[PDB]
Amino acid sequence: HVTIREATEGDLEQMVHMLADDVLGRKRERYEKPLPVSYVRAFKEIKKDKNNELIVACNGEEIVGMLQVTFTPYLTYQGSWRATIEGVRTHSAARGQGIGSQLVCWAIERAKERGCHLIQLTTDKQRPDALRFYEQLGFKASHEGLKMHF
Amino acid sequence: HVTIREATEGDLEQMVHMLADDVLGRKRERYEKPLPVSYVRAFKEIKKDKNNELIVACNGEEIVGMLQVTFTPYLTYQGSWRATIEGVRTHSAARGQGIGSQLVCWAIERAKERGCHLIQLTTDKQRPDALRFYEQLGFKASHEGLKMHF
Repeated sequence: HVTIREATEGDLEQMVHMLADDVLGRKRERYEKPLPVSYVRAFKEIKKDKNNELIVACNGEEIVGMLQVTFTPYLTYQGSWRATIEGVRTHSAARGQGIGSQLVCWAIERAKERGCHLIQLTTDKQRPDALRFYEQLGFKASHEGLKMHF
Repeated sequence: HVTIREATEGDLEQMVHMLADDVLGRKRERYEKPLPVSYVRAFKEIKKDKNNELIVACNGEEIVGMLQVTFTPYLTYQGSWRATIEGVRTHSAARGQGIGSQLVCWAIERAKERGCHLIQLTTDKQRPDALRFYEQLGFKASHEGLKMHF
């Protein structure tokens, strides 16, 4: 049983820790106290944009899941807005408890509320169970997720 | 010989026609005169948002290529901004002239200018030559592109 809501500054420390604890994020993130200002600057930018949100699943004050969702207009699909979900993470000590599913389902309803006609995301091919998780929700792996790091 | 620039309202008609002529897009679009209101509304919302850009490749006033690119802040990658390219299209009568490559390279430089640390996009697996096209530009098919249409 979890409470799902938009994140606030008070959740930042736990969110960064979750990101750094990820099998893949561990190689890209930097968790430390005090928190790196780069995360703070990003949080502020996200906060001021109403169409860019950080969502957390909570067990009281304990953050057990997170994701970012962005609502954007496009000309395609007859000018349809799309919701893109990014970095869905579940607490490493809470796997298999349906937290990820609740968080994504919540985000999907949020997207419908915003008038989006489709929801999308890219999942790393190195995560064996991710594809299955999303297909179970009704997502289709119709596209190749291409990335280029500078 | 094409010039690249941000699209304006006057390019909308040709942009929608290009989308409606796409091998896959034809099924989801509706090109008509006057254009369905949703396209016009979408273009205005995009044009207004400085972090959401519609780019066109031009041969005079004639649109021969197009793409949309969005610059977004994320918590991941230590608060890194990312550029997401969506819907790179080239005129059917201007294929194999390096227009797509020019558009994408233009977007890549734009992302760097914006302070993005990564550029990404999803291409339909039904476009057999799209994967090679992007891999040759430096993109890696590291993720599965998942979609859900409502």
